[PDB]
Order: sequence, then C-alpha cells, then structure tokens
Amino acid sequence: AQAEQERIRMLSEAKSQIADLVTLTASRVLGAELQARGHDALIAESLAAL
Amino acid sequence: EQLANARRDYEAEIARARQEAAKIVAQAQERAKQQEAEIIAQARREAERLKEEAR
Repeated sequence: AQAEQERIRMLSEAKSQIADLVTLTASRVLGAELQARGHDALIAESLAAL
Repeated sequence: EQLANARRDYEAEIARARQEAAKIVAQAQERAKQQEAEIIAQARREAERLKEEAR
C-alpha cells in the first residue's frame, strides 16, 4: 500500500510540475502574443466602474 | 527406602520439568529468530519493489 501511495503522489507531483511548466510556457508565449497584439485599449478597461 | 524413593521421584520430576522448559525455551528462541529473519528479508524485498516502482 505504501508503494501504491508513492506512485499516486509521484504522479500528483509530476502533475504539479507539468502544470507549473505549462504556466511558465503560457506566460512566455502570452508576452510574445500580447506584444504583437498591442495593448492600446487597456486604458478603457480601467473605468468601467471608476 | 520410602524417603529415598519420594526424594528420587521429586528430583526426577523437577529435572524433567527443567529440561522440558529449557528445550521449549531454545526452540522458541530459534523460531523467533527465524521469523525475524524472514520479516527482515521481506522488508528488503519490499524496499526493492518500492524502488523499482518509483523508477
């Protein structure tokens, strides 16, 4: 049972590592896509309620 | 003769009881050691199984 729990935790830890790697990759890619996209209209979003 | 016979019978029973108790004690101790070795050996095999599963 201890071995089985270890495999479950190992897969879970691998899942967390994969999620973190995917988040970092998205952040790097999101920066590239946003720069080529431009951010002209971001100011308009700051006064929908203020 | 009666006193010697009573004393001899009492001595013989005690010696027989002492011998049987020692024989049981030695057998139990050896049996306990054998069980501990098997349990110890099983622990090593479990560790190897756990290590293989981790890899």
